[PDB]
Amino acid sequence: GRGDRKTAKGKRFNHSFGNARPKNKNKGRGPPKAPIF
Amino acid sequence: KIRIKLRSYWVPLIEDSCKQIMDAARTTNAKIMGPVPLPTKKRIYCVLKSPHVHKDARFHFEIRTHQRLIDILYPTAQTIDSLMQLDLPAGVDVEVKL
Amino acid sequence: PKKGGIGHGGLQIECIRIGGVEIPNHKRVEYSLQYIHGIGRSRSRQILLDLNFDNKVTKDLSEEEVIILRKEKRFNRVAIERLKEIRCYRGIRHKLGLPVRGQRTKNNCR
Amino acid sequence: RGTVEEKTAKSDPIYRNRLVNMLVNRILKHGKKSLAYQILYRAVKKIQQKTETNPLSVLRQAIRGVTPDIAVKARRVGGSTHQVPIEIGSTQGKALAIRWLLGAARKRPGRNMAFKLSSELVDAAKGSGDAVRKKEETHRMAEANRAFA
Amino acid sequence: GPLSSVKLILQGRNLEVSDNVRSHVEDKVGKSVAKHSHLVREVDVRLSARGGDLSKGPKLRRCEVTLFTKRHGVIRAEEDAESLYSSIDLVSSIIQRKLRKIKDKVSD
Amino acid sequence: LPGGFAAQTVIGTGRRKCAIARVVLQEGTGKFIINYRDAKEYLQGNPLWLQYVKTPLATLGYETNYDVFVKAHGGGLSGQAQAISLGVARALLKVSASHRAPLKQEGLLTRDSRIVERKKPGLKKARKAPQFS
Amino acid sequence: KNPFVANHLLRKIEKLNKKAEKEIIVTWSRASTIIPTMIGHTIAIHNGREHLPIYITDRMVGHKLGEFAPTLNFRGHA
Amino acid sequence: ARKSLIQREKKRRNLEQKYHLIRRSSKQEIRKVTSLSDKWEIHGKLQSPPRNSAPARLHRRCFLTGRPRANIRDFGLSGHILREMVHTCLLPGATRSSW
Amino acid sequence: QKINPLGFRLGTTQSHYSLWFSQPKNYAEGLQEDQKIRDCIKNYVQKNTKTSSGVEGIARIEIQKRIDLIQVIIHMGFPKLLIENRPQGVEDLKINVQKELNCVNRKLNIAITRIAKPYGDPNILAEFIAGQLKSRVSFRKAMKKAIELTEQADTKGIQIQIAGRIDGKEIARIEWIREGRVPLQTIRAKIDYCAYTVRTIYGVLGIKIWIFM
RNA sequence: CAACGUGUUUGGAACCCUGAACAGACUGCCGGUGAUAAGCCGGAGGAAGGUGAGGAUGACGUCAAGUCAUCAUGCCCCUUAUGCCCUGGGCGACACACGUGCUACAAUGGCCGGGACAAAGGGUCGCGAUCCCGCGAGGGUGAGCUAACCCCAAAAACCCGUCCUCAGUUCGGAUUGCAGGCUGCAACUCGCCUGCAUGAAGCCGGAAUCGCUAGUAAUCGCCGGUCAGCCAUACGGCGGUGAAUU
Repeated sequence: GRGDRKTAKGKRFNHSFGNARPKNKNKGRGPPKAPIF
Repeated sequence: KIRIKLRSYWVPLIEDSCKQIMDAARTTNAKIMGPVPLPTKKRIYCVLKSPHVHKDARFHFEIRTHQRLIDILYPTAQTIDSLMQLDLPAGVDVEVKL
Repeated sequence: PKKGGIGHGGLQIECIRIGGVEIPNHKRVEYSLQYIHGIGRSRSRQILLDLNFDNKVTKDLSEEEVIILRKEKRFNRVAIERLKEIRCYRGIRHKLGLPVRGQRTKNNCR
Repeated sequence: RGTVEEKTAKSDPIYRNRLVNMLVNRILKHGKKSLAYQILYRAVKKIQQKTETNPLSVLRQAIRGVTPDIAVKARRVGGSTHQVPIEIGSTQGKALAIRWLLGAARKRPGRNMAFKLSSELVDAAKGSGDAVRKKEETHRMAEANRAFA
Repeated sequence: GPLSSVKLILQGRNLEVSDNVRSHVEDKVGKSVAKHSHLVREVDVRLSARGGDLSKGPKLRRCEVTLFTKRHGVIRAEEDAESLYSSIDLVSSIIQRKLRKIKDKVSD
Repeated sequence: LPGGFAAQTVIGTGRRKCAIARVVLQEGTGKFIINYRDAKEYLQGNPLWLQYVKTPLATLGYETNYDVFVKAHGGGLSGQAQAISLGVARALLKVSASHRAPLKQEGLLTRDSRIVERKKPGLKKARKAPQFS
Repeated sequence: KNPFVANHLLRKIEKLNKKAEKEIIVTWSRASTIIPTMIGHTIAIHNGREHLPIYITDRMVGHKLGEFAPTLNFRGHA
Repeated sequence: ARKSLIQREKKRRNLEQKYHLIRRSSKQEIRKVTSLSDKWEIHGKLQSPPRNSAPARLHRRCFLTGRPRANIRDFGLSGHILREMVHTCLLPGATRSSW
Repeated sequence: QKINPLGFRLGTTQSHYSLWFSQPKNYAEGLQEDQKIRDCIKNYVQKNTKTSSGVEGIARIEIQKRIDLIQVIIHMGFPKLLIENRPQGVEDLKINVQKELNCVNRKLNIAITRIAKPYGDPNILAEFIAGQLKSRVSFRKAMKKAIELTEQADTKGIQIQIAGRIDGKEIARIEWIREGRVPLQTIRAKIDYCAYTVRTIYGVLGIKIWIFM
């Protein structure tokens, strides 16, 4: 939710930066999901 | 070619001081850009009111920095001496830039 | 299916199902959808056996189910050995990221 | 305090109806008005898929079977509490009608809120489910005590 | 309040509390509000002392007892006497009248 | 979308709380533009917002008759749509002022007092208070 | 990046680990690291009131010293 | 506060300007590790002997009274003193706005 | 409890004193400079007229900074009492005020002005009731004496509050007397007040004088 | 606002905004009610109609309320000490009890991707754009800005697709371990933050109890202060969506 600091909404609540809430979206990202078909 | 900045905490002093600087600058020389009021740098402070424990009911006062940009076009020698003739305003901070 | 030692997940979506395994790495779950290029959204049903071989190898490549239980309890018998404040607060079951314990420590007060 | 300034009530966004706009305000939970809008119009596009009449007809005919004419107001005289029934107004019965309809629609599980509001809505349209039974159990209690006034 | 009663909360200000003090509190307050049949939620008994040989002013022992009851409001009684024991007995009497005011006002 | 105007012939202004909107109302067809997007894609589907845009023109029934490409910033989308709406009303006043009587009789030329109240110290949200027991 | 050592403790290393082995020798400045040239020495860690003799094994390496000495005398019937 | 603690901040400030630029310009050269990474551990020994010249230890009290807390830093004064230098027409521009 | 009038009326009809317009770190340092100037003037005249006879009554110390030059106006009611008669009073003021401002050696003009009517200025009148009340004179004689002493010198309305520990007591009181209109709420009304603390022998007294002009 | 292709290069002051003065709303007009009056109900006009909205504002006084740890001070008391300097602890303990907040308990939901629109602030010992290294917190380089210029700064809820579509779950995130980074002489007791690991309790809450009459409630973010860094889920603000009932 918002304390879930391993998420994006959690880091947005915590006023911090990590994988899920990136600065400069070109640079820095976790592994990308591949649902494919 | 010159930009002078007028900052104060008091509106009749920038009004009257910029009034007379625009007056002298117009009556001594040629066409000069008017005073553009660029907005109020205004900022607030919350003071805990009672000395001891009363966390509610505080006193937040706000300081207001008024400022006007005013631009004189052409540097003429008796016009530079006209502006530097007037060391008139009581506190109003005046700055010079190109 | 069944994965490495004994542990295995249900018959659900594949990324979630690997999450159901005891102790894998969720970023390396996401990498196990990328190096193997496994289709994550498809369930644990409809998986070719070569994909199961690749899964069992890549899950052998990182520490898992029994192994991390073994090494963490090795740091717990380490956390019997050398008389530390972490160890002293595990004789008495407190919290060691240090909350203020004057109130409300009931992950361990139970 | 004296009174409330009269009322301002607008009609439905896409059908121009003062009832369905009332219903889209009542399904609203904390400001998400586009989502409550979405739930209601997916319920209407669901109700065109179930039967083949006007959704105003199945909606209004549904809420006629939820609206009570009388209810219990547990009043007091001399310290003595009578459960005396007092005849409720019309638009009050509208608000109570979509009130019980909506809260009872937040109980029937299985699927998204379009199916939930659709299913309890047609149960109001057939005298089944829970909202019209709630009408009965709040209606057979004021009927049970007419020996007061 | 030994058992089954309202929850007791003591406050000791300027006063080292003993066995006889809080024993006299729960026995006089608790055993005089033992014929109660009241589910009062919380009793805050705030038992401060002052003056005499401690500081400037006459010898005072001042108790306030507050009951956060369900039964028609909250009540508090402050009395100031020459001893702790006279304070707590006197507030015990006051709270007897206030609770009989509550129970007796529930009538008809 | 191109095809500019670059002038201020028949203008209209409007402003809900932080959302300002200036409009120009050209006698056209109806493919109208918030800042450089379509009305549907900028007002983000069809909530009530697009209907508040369609309200003053459908009051006079002038849906085909005009084309009102809009320049607007500030605020959020609903108030920006409302300021578009009152921009349309003050624009229609400045073409054919004999439309005063239909427009003013409805709530189209007015302005609500929608303004966020400030936090009041000792409260939490200008009315929300912390509870006590 | 760089472990942190109190410099008088470094002079304790440069005094006993250069001349000859020794005993209980006292330090203040609890915040120092382990520094594996200290293994086998007994360090007296200040605990608020006194100095405790703590023998330093090679298993205790990679921490700081006052994790080993508790400061609160909570015997405890709380 | 007490009469001692104001001069605690005073003599701590004298130790700040005593070798502020010297010691912290030395740290400007220590953290520059392009040349070497492993060494200079002892040179933290030379970082050590300034003790009260650590600017982490330097507070800013209210200069007129001395409360270490609630010092609005842009004025240098405390909380409660700042009222009676607004309410006595003393601070310029303090127009007590209640917008 | 009640807001004080010189704080309340700052947007209109009451002007600030320390009239210099600056930037934040320079604001804190300019406030340093202001406070040391008011310290040197107050302590100066208190010393060099404590040896002298009467009370002085310095009401306002306005400090202004046009250029790198500081106009300091001193509004006392009895300005002839100060000087050493050629001008040497204000000269020695200018010496000791130059002692604590010479960061940038900028010139300062210490002037001095007259209060129009010194009884009508609440800092001066509060100093009078402070002085007589610090002598062994009752609240009533001295306080009524301040009232008729004021109304002979043309004041519209007045309120006098004297705080606790009057002549011989161990229980504090408040004693206030009012004449005429003193509307504290009317923002146009131009009330000037003072709040002087008398440091007596058997305690501390508090005098608070409102004057509606 | 407009053009040139991604400036200070051209015009215009026409919209917007900034900010000084003015005007406006005062039961002013009309109708009707009321001893003719105060008013009361409605209507027109008007951006706004009956204190337009919010604030500041708080009489004599009460609780001999709180504050001698903001400050000042009567009296009393200590004075090779009840004063002062320095290092370590401590204010952060923990069987429990009381209170205020945040997170939640899920499909109006959660995740991912791609789209969309703010306000108000802060910043020359700083804010730090750009490029490179690193999964990242971060490191280096440092253009621009003393602030309507630049930066903090990505606004988020919201819209469109993919999945789960009823589970203690792709809900929830506690607790613990390993590995790091930053600040600062120093991060163990006792800082924040990143990367991995675990996945506790918790299926809307007894008795009781609280806030709110509209841009309010609820809900989603952003900023500031103090500040080397932070315990801030607090406080002081600012917008976004945005009700029901009387």
